[PDB]
Amino acid sequence: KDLGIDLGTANTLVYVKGKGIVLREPSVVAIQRDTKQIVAVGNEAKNMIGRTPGNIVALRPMKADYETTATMMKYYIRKAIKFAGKPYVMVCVPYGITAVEERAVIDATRQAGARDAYTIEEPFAAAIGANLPVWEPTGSMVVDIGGGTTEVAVISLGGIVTSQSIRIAGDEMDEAIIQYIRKSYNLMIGERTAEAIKMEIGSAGNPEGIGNMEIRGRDLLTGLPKTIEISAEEVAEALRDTVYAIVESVKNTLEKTPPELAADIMDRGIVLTGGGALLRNLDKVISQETDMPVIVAENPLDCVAIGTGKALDHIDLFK
Ligand SMILES: Nc1ncnc2c1ncn2[C@@H]1O[C@H](COP(=O)(O)OP(=O)(O)OP(=O)(O)O)[C@@H](O)[C@H]1O
Repeated sequence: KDLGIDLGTANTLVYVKGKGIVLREPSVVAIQRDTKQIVAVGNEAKNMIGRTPGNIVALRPMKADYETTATMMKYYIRKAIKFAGKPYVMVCVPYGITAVEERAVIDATRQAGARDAYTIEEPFAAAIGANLPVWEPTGSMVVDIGGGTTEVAVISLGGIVTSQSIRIAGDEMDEAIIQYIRKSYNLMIGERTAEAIKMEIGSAGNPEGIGNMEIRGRDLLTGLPKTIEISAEEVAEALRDTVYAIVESVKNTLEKTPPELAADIMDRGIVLTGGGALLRNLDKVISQETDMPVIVAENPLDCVAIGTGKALDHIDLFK
């Protein structure tokens, strides 16, 4: 029974042909500090972390190493198959991926127990998962904003016409908030607080009425913890350059798009997928700066994984 696997920078999802998303686990491993060997993956790692056995540290590999990939894929595949035979595995990969890296991904999935492994670029999977008409001779456009990358693509006739990837996404919005608070308040906050600010009062623009938030961090003069209040308006300033860079990759992908496909997209709209697509008003801001309709996909966190699974029905194209 064939599997689609989305090993995301923070979240891993496994799709099983005929069952849907059957596995939702963090992209994390636990490694024994001294032996440097992986001893748990995903939920087994997170729970081992909560048992606290010492001599063990958690890592986020997808934030790269062939054996880590193989070990993680072996866990997720074995965990997902609740067994009819060695599976055929569709592996979602970032659009940037090079040939040597793509073959390293296939070989490690084979090592993990796949009969054979195929890859699908993330924007293509997201477009399939967002129900864009990717097989028709008309233009479609998806912007997938994850934790590590923003991937923009124009799809037509079952393939990517043009596509761009930038390393400016969810994690970079967090960093922009950290850096803004550092410069403005001489206060250093951690990544957990930055993430919460982004989710609770973050916006791409027009932050009126979103509200304010009390946050805590380290005063950089005294080194002592300090509490301040930050506003939606400030957070939107903090995120301005990140948002501008996403807008610019959408524009730059359009400028590389043939004219008729560009016309189809202006008519049907751009679809935003991924967790970063939930930044408040990002759809409106991309719409305003490009003069195009922009909508956030239904089920934006699962589009990629569902698209990876639906690609199993078209295994011939990826073989
Ligand atoms: N409400 C929200 N507002 C803004 N960002 C959010 C929200 N919810 C989640 N995110 C962001 O979504 C990102 C993770 O999204 P997603 O699960 O699609 O990524 P991923 O698949 O793990 O990563 P990648 O696609 O880069 O491999 C994180 O940066 C997270 O902060």
